[PDB]
Amino acid sequence: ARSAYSYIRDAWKNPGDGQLAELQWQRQQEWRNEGAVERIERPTRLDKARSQGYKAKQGVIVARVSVRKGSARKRRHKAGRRSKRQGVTRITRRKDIQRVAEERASRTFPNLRVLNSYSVGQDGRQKWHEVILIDPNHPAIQNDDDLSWICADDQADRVFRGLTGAGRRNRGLSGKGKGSEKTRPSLRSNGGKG
Amino acid sequence: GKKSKATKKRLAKLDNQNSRVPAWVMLKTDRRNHKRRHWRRNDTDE
Amino acid sequence: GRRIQGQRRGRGTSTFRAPSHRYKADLEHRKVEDGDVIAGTVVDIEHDPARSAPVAAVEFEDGDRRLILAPEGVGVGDELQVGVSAEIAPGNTLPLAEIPEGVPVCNVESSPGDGGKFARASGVNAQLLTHDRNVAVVKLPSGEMKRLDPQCRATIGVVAGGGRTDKPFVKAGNKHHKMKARGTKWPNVRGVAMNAVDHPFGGGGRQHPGKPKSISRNAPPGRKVGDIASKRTGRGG
Amino acid sequence: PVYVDFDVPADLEDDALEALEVARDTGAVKKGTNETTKSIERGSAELVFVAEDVQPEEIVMHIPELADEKGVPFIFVEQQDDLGHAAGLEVGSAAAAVTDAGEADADVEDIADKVEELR
RNA sequence: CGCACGGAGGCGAAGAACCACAGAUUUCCGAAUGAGAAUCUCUAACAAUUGCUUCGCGCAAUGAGGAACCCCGAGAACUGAAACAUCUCAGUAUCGGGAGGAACAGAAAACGCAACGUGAUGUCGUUAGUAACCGCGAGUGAACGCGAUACAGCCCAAAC
RNA sequence: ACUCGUACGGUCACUGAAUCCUGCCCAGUGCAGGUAUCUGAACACCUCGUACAAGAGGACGAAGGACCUGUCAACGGCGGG
RNA sequence: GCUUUACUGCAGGCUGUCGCUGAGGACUCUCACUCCGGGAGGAGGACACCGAUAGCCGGGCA
Ligand SMILES: [Cl-]
Ligand SMILES: [Cl-]
Ligand SMILES: [Cl-]
Ligand SMILES: [K+]
Ligand SMILES: [Mg+2]
Ligand SMILES: [Mg+2]
Ligand SMILES: [Mg+2]
Ligand SMILES: [Mg+2]
Ligand SMILES: [Mg+2]
Ligand SMILES: [Mg+2]
Ligand SMILES: [Mg+2]
Ligand SMILES: [Mg+2]
Ligand SMILES: [Mg+2]
Ligand SMILES: [Mg+2]
Ligand SMILES: [Mg+2]
Ligand SMILES: [Mg+2]
Ligand SMILES: [Mg+2]
Ligand SMILES: [Mg+2]
Ligand SMILES: [Mg+2]
Ligand SMILES: [Mg+2]
Ligand SMILES: [Mg+2]
Ligand SMILES: [Mg+2]
Ligand code: NA
Ligand code: NA
Ligand code: NA
Ligand code: NA
Ligand code: NA
Ligand code: NA
Ligand code: NA
Ligand code: NA
Ligand code: NA
Ligand code: NA
Ligand code: NA
Ligand SMILES: [Sr+2]
Ligand SMILES: [Sr+2]
Ligand SMILES: [Sr+2]
Ligand SMILES: [Sr+2]
Ligand SMILES: [Sr+2]
Ligand SMILES: [Sr+2]
Ligand SMILES: [Sr+2]
Ligand SMILES: [Sr+2]
Ligand SMILES: [Sr+2]
Ligand SMILES: [Sr+2]
Repeated sequence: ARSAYSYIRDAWKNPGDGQLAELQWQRQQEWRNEGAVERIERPTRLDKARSQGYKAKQGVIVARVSVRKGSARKRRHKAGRRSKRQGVTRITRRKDIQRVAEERASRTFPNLRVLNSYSVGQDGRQKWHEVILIDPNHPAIQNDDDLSWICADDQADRVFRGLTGAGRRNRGLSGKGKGSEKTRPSLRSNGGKG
Repeated sequence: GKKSKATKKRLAKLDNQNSRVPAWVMLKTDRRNHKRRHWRRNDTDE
Repeated sequence: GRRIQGQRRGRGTSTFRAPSHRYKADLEHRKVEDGDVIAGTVVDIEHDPARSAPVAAVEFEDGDRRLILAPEGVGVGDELQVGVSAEIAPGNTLPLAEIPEGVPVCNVESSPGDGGKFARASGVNAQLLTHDRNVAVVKLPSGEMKRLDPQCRATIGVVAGGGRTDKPFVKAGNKHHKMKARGTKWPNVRGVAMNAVDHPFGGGGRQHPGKPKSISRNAPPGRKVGDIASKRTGRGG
Repeated sequence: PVYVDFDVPADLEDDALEALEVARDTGAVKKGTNETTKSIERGSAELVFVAEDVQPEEIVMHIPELADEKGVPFIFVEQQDDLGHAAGLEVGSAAAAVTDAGEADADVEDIADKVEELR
């Protein structure tokens, strides 16, 4: 039969409908008065969290991050530039808002490592994402078979190196075939053409 | 100018460095101080 | 070209800033819960460096010593009252609702309890005209009819230091001294006397503006000079 | 609060939480929102309990409409920790289910009736 | 008894010198961390940010360096087009953040010599200056496959 | 920033103590106000097209423009016959 | 380097539209959002701000 989780999931397919519409209108009011990075005791989307790798265990931290909506906050050229490079308004960043959120969270928690993240809605001027972070030094994780991989030295600063799922998807690494010529194994190895 | 205790230790070291290569080293090496500094001609740090 | 003087202004450097450290007080109205039971005696009459007008030093019943925007006639030993049931005398501050029509007021508020925004310069006054349960129409010194909330506090009387404008500065040295106590750059070099690189009106073999002085509202900062969005120019016609 | 459409009096809650404590020592109870959901779906639910202080509200949100489309009666409890102790756990529970009561069947029946009368 | 061949003197058969490993010591400033300061000073210190928590800094984490290499971001201009704006130089120079001894990638919502076919991923040779792009100008420029190198396949989420 | 500021303010410009004065011109350009009508983009909408899409057309029409008015101590002008 | 009714563009301003954004071609409302108030509360209000896009202006700048 259906899991209780499948109901939280079905609710989030349309965050502007039903009981969730009323819930978001209420929560976002308190969220707008909260900080940039706020640690929350329990995940808003339990199904997604658990699907992404979360467990109700010691050393598994979650946090909500608000990042501004829109394009790049760019300055105009102070020196000579040809027409193509004279833009300000239409220029967008190459990292999606979700990745900006994960980094802001990881910096707020210098000891923890980013596992994954998910969207928890948006208003007119900002977007909210909840990031699942893990303590790679707690024995509750060092002994957990489904999570101990994140304790390895080469997993340090994984979000700043784009090793997150949101990182790998943003790097053009989804497709294994056609279209991923300039993306795999890395953008830097391909001359920065992705 | 008012010097501090650390500045005084540094100037003190620089004054000692300003001595010549002793008579005996000349014989031990079978034969010049390149860090000879004058108060007027040369300039110290700080 | 180079940024014009009006663009260097916004950067807020020393040359353009007001000598805040040399200023006395941020002349705002007192805060009363309700009832009006707040009053005080005037201790001294001081000079406010920020406005070139006098300011009264008042001591209140609850130990509070504050400087207040002094209207004309206020002296040492006078008792001023602040609140809802205050006396209709010069120097007292009460909402527009309680103040009768045709009576000159000063230090008028925009939103209630803000501290006082309008009619604060040497000798000016706002004129209270119409009364309602909703709107109290005040005529500001510019001749404008400002529709206001009756709960907006105002001090009775005209601001002190009237007729300051009357006497000419006579010499540049006097303007210098006054300007040194404000947030302005002085002296003024005409744009028409500058180089092309420095101002839209700069350049030429003779001193004259390059294009017509009247500029659009939509003009960018660096171009918006001369007569800004003028509805007309000149004296005649 | 988004899923709560009726306030349950302090005394009606005491009658309910007392019925739950004797339901575990006789028949059977389901502890936890997942197990509560599968009881309503498999029809094996007699009376389902739900906490009011659930943060986030999504975990429980579905119970009031799921119970109403399966005939199964439900009741609200103020605190999460009281429902957990009632189910016989040191930790609190967001939702619990009474799957086939026992020497409380007469009480549960009346509580189910009292709630319908409270709309 | 350093470079370093003097003078005086001393150490070594109690095996010195010298070399290898291991240990002792290891001032102050320095990420610099009690606070301040041009290497000093003032009256107990994981400062700051975090995790766990006996909720006590009690137990831990981060910070900074490194020849380049690596990964994630920001991103020119000279120049070429015999001018020049798209294009080109070039995702170069330079800048921000960060890992390791290698990094990244990686077990198909693949390929598509279309098949009765191949079978994670990098890399090397080739495919090829081919397809494709382009004031269709100057210029720009892959992939599947093949031959090699090396090979290795697995864990959750949910159902119960 | 102006601003511990509030039109007797302060911003933006021109002229440059005093004295006698400061004519005529709003066609162009600028600024500003208005406007029946005309012109005026995209979203939504309507017709055609396409089992969808590209696309073609229509209706509505903002600021703006046309047109009208004000303004020269606004740019400037003040002749030939 | 500078100038402009040179060519091409880029900021900036004004304006429509979309999102935020809600209840009952002109209009009421309060709940988001904004501002004032120490607060109680007051004003404003689905507008404004902000994000996106479209037209106009645009040697301010390249
Ligand atoms: Cl990380
Ligand atoms: Cl002045
Ligand atoms: Cl094949
Ligand atoms: K170029
Ligand atoms: Mg590589
Ligand atoms: Mg000496
Ligand atoms: Mg004041
Ligand atoms: Mg004057
Ligand atoms: Mg000054
Ligand atoms: Mg001047
Ligand atoms: Mg000159
Ligand atoms: Mg210019
Ligand atoms: Mg002149
Ligand atoms: Mg002139
Ligand atoms: Mg220290
Ligand atoms: Mg060339
Ligand atoms: Mg050519
Ligand atoms: Mg290229
Ligand atoms: Mg291919
Ligand atoms: Mg002159
Ligand atoms: Mg404020
Ligand atoms: Mg130019
Ligand atoms: Na971190
Ligand atoms: Na690309
Ligand atoms: Na010297
Ligand atoms: Na050592
Ligand atoms: Na430490
Ligand atoms: Na502690
Ligand atoms: Na050339
Ligand atoms: Na040239
Ligand atoms: Na081209
Ligand atoms: Na004219
Ligand atoms: Na003339
Ligand atoms: Sr690190
Ligand atoms: Sr000298
Ligand atoms: Sr205030
Ligand atoms: Sr004020
Ligand atoms: Sr000129
Ligand atoms: Sr006239
Ligand atoms: Sr709990
Ligand atoms: Sr020797
Ligand atoms: Sr193989
Ligand atoms: Sr005209």
